[PDB]
Amino acid sequence: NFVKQLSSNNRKTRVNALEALKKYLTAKQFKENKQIEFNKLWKGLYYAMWFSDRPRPQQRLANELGELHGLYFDPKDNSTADELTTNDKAFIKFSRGFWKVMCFEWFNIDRYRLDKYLLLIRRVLFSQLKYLQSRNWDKKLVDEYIKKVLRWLPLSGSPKVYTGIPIHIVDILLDEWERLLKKTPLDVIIFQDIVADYNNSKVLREKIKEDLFSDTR
RNA sequence: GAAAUUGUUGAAAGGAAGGGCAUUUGAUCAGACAUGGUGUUUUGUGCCCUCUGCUCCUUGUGGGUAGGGGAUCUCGCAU
Repeated sequence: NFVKQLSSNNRKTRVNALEALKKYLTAKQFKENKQIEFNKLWKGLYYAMWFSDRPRPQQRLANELGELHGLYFDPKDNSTADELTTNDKAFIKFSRGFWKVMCFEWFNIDRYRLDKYLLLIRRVLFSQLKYLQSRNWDKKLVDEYIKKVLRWLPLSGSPKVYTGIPIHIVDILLDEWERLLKKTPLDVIIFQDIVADYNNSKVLREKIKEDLFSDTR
């Protein structure tokens, strides 16, 4: 499968895998299928990133991995009041697979490789909320993304997902949102529900209360 | 080829010797092929300046290795 080359031990094969994936992913009609394939592809990309542990090259890989989201269904269509039919639903599957892979393989990350994955998730989050429609502003797209993201990372009611990822999201949300350059659907602040949801991780509640709600924005 | 034991040379000490605390005297043993470091001034070199090349991975804030031209040169070395 395609994941075999992405997880190969040879740099040439790994880079060729991403080069071919750049088109295999823009082959949307082929990729408009079950989410399991997207999950497997993101698992392979996880190993591909794991195989690089050099500061500058890992940033080079991370930026392209984040830009892969924009490459998926580039907003050249300019969907004037059109729903997620065959365009945004497929990208939602890729986003869900990314988060599933990241959550499942969180503890497997070693101490030194943790920064690589933090940078990768930061880049992916930057590409997200940048590509829903041509830009952030979209009612239905935001609602679907929120419902397909609120239930996985920031749920805070299921201990299956480690609270470290919510902590990083809290720490980077405002830092990355301002990178988009004044009004936005930022309904996204989820955090109030987490605070109101009693029995949730007290550490996460304290972190969101301190770092997030204390900002003037 | 060690003790118990025995004979010689030398030192010491003399109805006993043996051990502990502190020290003098006598004899005797160790006691750096350490010979540096710093900033300045001549001169010759290279991994130094410039031109022209080859070679390994992967790809990388690299490594290895050549042929022409000088003392802008203390970047290092030797004076």
